[PDB]
Amino acid sequence: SAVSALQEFCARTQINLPTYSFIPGEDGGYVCKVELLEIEALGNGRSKRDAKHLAASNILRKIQLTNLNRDMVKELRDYCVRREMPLPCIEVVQQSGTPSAPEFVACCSVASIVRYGKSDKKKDARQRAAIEMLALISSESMEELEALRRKKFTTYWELKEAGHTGMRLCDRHNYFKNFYPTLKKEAIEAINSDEYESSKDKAMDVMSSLKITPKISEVESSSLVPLLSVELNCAFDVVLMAKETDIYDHIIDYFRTMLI
Amino acid sequence: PRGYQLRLVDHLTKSNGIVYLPTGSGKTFVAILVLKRFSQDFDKPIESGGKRALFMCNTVELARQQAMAVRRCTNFKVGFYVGEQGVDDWTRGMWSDEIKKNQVLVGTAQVFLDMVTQTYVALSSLSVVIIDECHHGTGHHPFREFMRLFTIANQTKLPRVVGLTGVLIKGNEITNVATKLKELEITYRGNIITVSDTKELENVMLYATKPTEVMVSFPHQEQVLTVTRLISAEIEKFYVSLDLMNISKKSFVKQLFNDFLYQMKEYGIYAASIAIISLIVEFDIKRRQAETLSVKLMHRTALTLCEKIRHLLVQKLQDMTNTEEVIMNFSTPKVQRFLMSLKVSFADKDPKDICCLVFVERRYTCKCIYGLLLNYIQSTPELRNVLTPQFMVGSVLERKWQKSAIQQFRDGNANLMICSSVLEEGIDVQACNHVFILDPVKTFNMYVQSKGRARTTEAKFVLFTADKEREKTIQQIYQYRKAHNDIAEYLKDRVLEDIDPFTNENGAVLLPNNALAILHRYCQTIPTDAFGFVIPWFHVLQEDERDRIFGVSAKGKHVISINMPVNCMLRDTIYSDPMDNVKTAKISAAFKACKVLYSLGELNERFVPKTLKERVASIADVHFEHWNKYGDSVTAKDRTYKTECPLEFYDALPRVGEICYAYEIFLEPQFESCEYTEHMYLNLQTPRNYAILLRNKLPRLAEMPLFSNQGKLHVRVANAPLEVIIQNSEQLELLHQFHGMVFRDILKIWHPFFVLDRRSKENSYLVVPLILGAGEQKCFDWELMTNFRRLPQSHGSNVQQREQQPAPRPEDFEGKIVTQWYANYDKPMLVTKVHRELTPLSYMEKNQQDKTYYEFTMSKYGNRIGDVVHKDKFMIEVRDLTEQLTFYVHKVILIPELCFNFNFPGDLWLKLIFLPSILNRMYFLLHAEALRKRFNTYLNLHLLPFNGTDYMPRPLEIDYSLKRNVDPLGNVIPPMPTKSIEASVANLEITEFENPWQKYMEPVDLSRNLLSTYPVELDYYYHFSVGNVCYWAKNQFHMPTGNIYKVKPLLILQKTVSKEHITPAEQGEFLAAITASSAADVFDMERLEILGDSFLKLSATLYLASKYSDWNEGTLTEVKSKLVSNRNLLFCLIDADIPKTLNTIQFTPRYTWLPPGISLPHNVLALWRENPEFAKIIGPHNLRDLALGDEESLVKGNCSDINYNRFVEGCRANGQSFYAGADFSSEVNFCVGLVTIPNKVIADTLEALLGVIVKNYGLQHAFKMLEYFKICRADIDKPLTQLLNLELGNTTEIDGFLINHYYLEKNLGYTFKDRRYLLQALTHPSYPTNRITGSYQELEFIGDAILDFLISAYIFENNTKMNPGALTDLRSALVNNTTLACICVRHRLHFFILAENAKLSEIISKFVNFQESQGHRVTNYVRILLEEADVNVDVPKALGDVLEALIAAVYLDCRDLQRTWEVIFNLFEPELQEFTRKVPINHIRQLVEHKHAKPVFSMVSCQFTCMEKTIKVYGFGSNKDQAKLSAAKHALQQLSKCDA
RNA sequence: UAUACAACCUACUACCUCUC
RNA sequence: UGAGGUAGUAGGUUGUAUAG
RNA sequence: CCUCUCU
RNA sequence: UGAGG
Repeated sequence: SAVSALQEFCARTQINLPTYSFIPGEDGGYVCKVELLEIEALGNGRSKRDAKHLAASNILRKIQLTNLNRDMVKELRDYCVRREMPLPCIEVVQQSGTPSAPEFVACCSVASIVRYGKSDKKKDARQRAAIEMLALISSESMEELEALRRKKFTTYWELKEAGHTGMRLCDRHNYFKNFYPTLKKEAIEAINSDEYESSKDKAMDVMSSLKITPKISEVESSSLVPLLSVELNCAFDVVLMAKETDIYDHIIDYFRTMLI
Repeated sequence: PRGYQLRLVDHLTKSNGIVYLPTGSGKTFVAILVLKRFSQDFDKPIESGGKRALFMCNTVELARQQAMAVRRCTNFKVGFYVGEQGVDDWTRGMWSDEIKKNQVLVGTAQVFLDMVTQTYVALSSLSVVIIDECHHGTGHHPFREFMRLFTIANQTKLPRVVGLTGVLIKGNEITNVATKLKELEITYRGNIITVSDTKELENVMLYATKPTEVMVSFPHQEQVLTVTRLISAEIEKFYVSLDLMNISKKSFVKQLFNDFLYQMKEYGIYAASIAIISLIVEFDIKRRQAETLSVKLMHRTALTLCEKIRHLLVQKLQDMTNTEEVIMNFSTPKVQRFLMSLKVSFADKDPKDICCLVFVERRYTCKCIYGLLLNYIQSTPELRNVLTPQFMVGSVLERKWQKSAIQQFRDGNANLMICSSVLEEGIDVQACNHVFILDPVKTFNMYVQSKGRARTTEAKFVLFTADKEREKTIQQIYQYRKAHNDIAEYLKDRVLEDIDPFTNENGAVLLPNNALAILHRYCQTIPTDAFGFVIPWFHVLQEDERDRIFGVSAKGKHVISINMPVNCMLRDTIYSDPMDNVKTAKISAAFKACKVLYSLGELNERFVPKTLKERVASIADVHFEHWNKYGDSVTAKDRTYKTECPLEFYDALPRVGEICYAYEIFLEPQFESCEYTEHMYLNLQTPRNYAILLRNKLPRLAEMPLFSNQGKLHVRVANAPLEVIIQNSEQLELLHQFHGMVFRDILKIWHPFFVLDRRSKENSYLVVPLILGAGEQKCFDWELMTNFRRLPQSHGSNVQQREQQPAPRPEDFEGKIVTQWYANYDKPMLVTKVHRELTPLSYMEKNQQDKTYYEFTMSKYGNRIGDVVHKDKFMIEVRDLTEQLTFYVHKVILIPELCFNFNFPGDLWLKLIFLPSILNRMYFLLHAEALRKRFNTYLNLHLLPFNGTDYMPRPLEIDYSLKRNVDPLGNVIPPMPTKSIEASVANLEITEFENPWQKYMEPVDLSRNLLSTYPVELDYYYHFSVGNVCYWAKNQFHMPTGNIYKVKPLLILQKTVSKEHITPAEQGEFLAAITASSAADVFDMERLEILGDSFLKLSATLYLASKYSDWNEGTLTEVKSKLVSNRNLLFCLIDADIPKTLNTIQFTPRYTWLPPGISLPHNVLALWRENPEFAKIIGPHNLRDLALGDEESLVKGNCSDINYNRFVEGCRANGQSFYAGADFSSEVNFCVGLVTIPNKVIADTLEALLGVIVKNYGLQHAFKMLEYFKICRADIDKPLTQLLNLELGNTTEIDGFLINHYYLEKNLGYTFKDRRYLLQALTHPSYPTNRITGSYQELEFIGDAILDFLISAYIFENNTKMNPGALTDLRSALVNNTTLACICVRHRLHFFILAENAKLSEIISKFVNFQESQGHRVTNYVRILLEEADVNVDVPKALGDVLEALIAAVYLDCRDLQRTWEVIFNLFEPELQEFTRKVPINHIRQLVEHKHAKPVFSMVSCQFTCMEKTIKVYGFGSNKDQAKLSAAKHALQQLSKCDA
């Protein structure tokens, strides 16, 4: 291990043993300053062990002449809960090497997508797997709006308490149906009612009830009556296009059918 | 019999024809083989006997694919001419330049038609015309118009026409098949040639058996739902909104939506819900793949309509409630009847029994029906666990996943296949018990192809039809049947389909009929590859040909020529006797050819093909005669060898009044002076030394390196003897006594059975002290010798005796050796210095202050020693002398009174410690010069100035690469687990490795898993496809000119060509050649073994090729293996009398060394030699008990009568004892000069000795040595030395086979003066046309040897710093067939090979695609791939054999091993550089050194743990090692697949 | 799920002392 | 060679505190 | 007159 | 432009 090697090098050179200074550091990560005879070095990580094993690498490299400061497993689980993705399974699946300094390989499988993280400590390897998977999966007040619109956990410990499968591609159509019952019944009594003088007034009321702010824009077309694109601010990414007159009846119809 | 393919190719060669084979993948090969058969005149310019070939296609896509097929499978320049290049806009001049440059012209019918009409090219110039999809001829199609150009032409020089047609008649055109096929034959001027239905190829038209056709009619039941109407209205509103948007195109959007509407009309609401998901995926992919925002908007709105349609269909389904009831109730009557039919037909029947194919028309219907079927099956607890659905359509990933789906069906994992309509080509699936055509048939091809899959007579062919169309479909099916039967009748007659016996001189019979079988058996014996045996080719002589061979006789009779494989002895055509019947004419050709073979031999007395054993028995007396005298025969462990001392050491004991020679031994420390090494530096360089005194003179010896504990030193024996004459016997007695004193007392080598040996028989010489007594010469030290006959014993001292004697004097302890009576028992130590200042009372200098030393010595041992009597004397400073007696693997201030003083000089005590090691190196160095002098004399290089009497030996060199692990004190020595699950596996194809991703990184199929997929998986599928995770002007023979990953002359070849460069053989090299690895010394023989082994193989190859020129590679390889076998070299070296003088035991001077001048008692030793009866019984325990001493050990040489009787009784009693083992040979062998040497160390020595001659003298001189060792019996006519220049062994005729030989010669880096060698090198046994020369097999035997020696010479000289173990691994990797195959593909030499094997061509194409994917570099994936040697195969041996044959052909033409080296180096330089930086290792070594996989080896079966799966893979191989290697290779493939 | 501190146990590594 | 000590590494356990 | 193909 | 409808 890095520390072991620096430790052994001091013994062999018959010099002073290294002194390790750990401070609390920035964010959630401690910083480790290796003090060695006739040289000074620095290495910072999430945990004291992690910072020490980085400090060691940096000083060792200067003699011969990265660590995130958060719980990436937890962060990945929270991200999956937020995006409605099958929850990640991170499990150490292979231990190999000398019992003094072994090598652990751990798999992370979000649905069928697996990425492997390997390291010298069981926890570090799990964190490594989690980091690799998060980057691939990836490639904030919205979640407040989506919380009022529909019941959603938005974090793992909230979920762990209640005890998700994940929204399959086939079942994404139920997004509007899964809106809070109070919001739905109101948006329906608004649709069924014909008290409003104009269909534009009805469309705005049903969308306002569901807390959807419409994005009406100018679509370029070869037509006398303008063709407009009504974009919506929701996860489902509803986008409609119709002539000016029909634009407001189509909003009403889509909402009716989906809400049913 | 011959291939259906090769029988077609020959017919097309003789006559024009329309090749028809329904089953695919054969026409490409047939087209390629017909093209090469008409390629003889391709190279010549079009003005002078020039011809070019055409390949017309109906479509641009097919023309492109054929143009590339011809580029990949042939060595002829190809020109692709289609509309997209504006061919219409060309000139006569441009067209003439195009036909000059290119040789094959691939294009569409419209292009060439204009070309031949504008008279740009003429029909006479062309040689062959191949019409792909020739069924398109009918009408005014350009195919037909081109053939009409053939009606108005020369009519003498008309090109051959070949028509390849998958489908004979165009879609739904069955009015009059007979007339249409007759018109097609008239159009193409050739009869349709098809192949009869057989195991080799199935013809759908020529099969008789018909399945039980069932007409299942489904009711209209048109109850229209409103959900479909709402969806339709919504989709049409979208259509209106889309046409108006102004902008991954609008047409694509319309396409997908219309297809969904088809699925909803034809297959119902449930099927439609499964299919909208497919559209959702495709519109989502295209939205991401959209460059501009306008398009992204169009795809996003299409996707939102898809989500609305998904909802409306899903709510209709829920209104009723993936259950069976939901599916049946809400689906179309067609689908309902099909689902009901599926249940009745496959209800609880065994799964391995049902194989059925369901045919649909559209490609997306497959996906929507597969979903419906999988869900229905999961739902029905009867049809569950009975049927497994799977679909196919008749991008890298799409092709890979379809291939997997078809392989699932063939192996029976998937019972049902939903196939898209057949269209142009048939379906590659086994005969199905039930074929159910779900979608109404629309084509004749569809009906024939689908029906042809229900092969079994019991199979049910159900076709589902509408009630309204029932009457109409009956007629269409009935007309197709009538039509099919008519095609069958027409094609039935187009299907591709006395003698006196010889009596042997020894009574035997060769009936002619048996002769056809006898010739086939002979062909089996000839060296053959896996791809298959080559049978003889029969050809009925043409009537015109009959004229040249025979005159009047050839009238009214036929004649058959038999051409044997080009490997066989009979390379001459054997025309048969003119006979009336064609059948008898074959019985005559076979009989005649068999008789000619018998004359050449190749047949036993009973006319049975000659076996390898019989062939070797014949060569046994000529070569392996010396085997018989050792009770062994070439027809049908370890050995013990006596040890004989060098002749210089034999009978060397000095005598009285005879001149004696003393050779002074000088030790020079090659380390500097620092406190640790100060004593050694001064004491080694002291003028006083010691000398090897003997009667025989000693040769000049080399400086030898010994590694002391303080550093390294050089030991030199003086070249100039000191001549001294002994005056009397007392001086000789003193000499021998002092010699015995040194070994017994100073070195503790003495054993209780050792007696000084005064008989001068063996290893008899003495060691004598020297002083600079005389002014110049060093006189013998008689004083010292008289003083120390025996070393004094450490009596210690009495407390009072201590007080009395004046023991402490400063000068006495200046340099003597002292020991302490207390503590360390008999541990001798050297007084480096005596501190005058220090006194017992002095404060301990040691930083640990114990005040007076008097304190510590008393504290440690108060009882052991009295209080020091003298408190005021100098303190001795001592340095310990190490107790190690082998030296080649790389401060106590005590009190004087307390230490017993040996008065020995102490300058000599260290030097004498190194003496045992020096003597063992002098013993073997003396043997080395014996071998040096002996071999130079035979080579007659003794008189040369440097190799003569003036020769000065060179200091011995240390191999600094030998591991030489050391046990502590200088003796040389002779994790975490985890639990895993269990599984099994199937062999990985070469195709899998081509893909650059690991199995885990592969994205899931969104198509086959539509309902279980998550949006996360869809994102991964897209980014992986983007690659965010994992041509007509350039010839096929073009090298990429970049780093794949003036050649300096080889010195061996320079020494061979020129006498000046020869450097002397050195004593040092010969000591390495005799020193085995077991000797545990700084040098060994494992490197010279490499150069020597390579030379021996090169020389045995060249000798067997010259002596027996007309043999197959099989017999030559077998006889070469016997010549170079460990047994042959063992017997040759034993005959040479060298194995007695071999260094093969580790040097332990205390347990297993009998020192010079001393031996076992003459009485016991005589008993051992005189009586072999008692020899076995004598054991170490018995010998130790002798314990002779005093007179018997020194003055007398025989053990006393009492001792003798006791010994004899003890040993015979040992029979009745615990020690009845009698394996006492090893312990007592050193006592009687016997050494057991493994049979491998002997052959390694013979090769090493050849290596010393090859390195320093050259190939020519080395060849003479093989005659000395009796390996090669040189014939009187031909000298062994001239083996290199010995004969190892129509221009238009040869250049006909070699078309673009310019590019072969450019890529090889050599231009052939005579191309006969080039044609022989490229020819393959299967090739039937080359009758000028033989096959590669003959030249390959020579090339393998040449390449191995040249590569081995390079690695030997250049790569000095590699353990001899790696230099073997490097050599093995470089010469491997796989490494050669890769270089052959990289240099583009695969195209020029001449063979006619379909399998071979198939496997070569796969391997070239794999190598091109890899980057034309030797990776681990190629090494793990199965090869022909491992024993289907994916690495052909032909590719490497052709490269070896080309390397032999280069040498044969040039006759210069430096030019051959230059070519070999230019070819292998990338491999050489790469494998020097990273030497590859064995497959067993990789598997056992893998961190995570613990290999368990049993048809050896390896059980290994790979990422939580324990998989066992079985290795099948003829040999146990071959089966183990196969198992290791299969394992390594699985590890490479599922790695981390 | 991470983190910090203290204890126990197991496997191993470097060095030192004593002894042989 | 055996014994003992010092510093580290990796695994497991236990208890406390902290965040989530 | 339309589909596919071709130029 | 050729084939089919």
